[PDB]
Amino acid sequence: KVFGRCELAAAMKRHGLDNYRGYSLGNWVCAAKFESNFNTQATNRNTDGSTDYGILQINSRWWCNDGRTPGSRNLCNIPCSALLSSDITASVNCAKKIVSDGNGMNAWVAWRNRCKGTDVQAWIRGCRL
Repeated sequence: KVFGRCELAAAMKRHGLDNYRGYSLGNWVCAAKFESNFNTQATNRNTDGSTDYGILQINSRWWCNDGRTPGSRNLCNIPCSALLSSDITASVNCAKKIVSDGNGMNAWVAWRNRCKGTDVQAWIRGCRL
């Protein structure tokens, strides 16, 4: 599913990500924009042999099981393919664990390099939320 911007904002807000661990909704929308372009089906292989999955590009070393990343963990206890679903519940549940892990949203490299410090509220402009 390719979410619209405000579509995604609404769903993230309903699933409790607005200000989760202190990160406003626009931070999460910005992260999703640059991680996946709002496409739930996005997958991208990392140099280390892990893969990132879904709307928030959750990597398969620490976070989900894809059966092909030797040495990795599965800290969200889910198949990585479940992170590609049209319903973002599993991705949000897992993202809550990731952002709680100690470095906040810096865990998302696109967020640190493209969102952090910027006017992230722009990402929720216009939305009836």
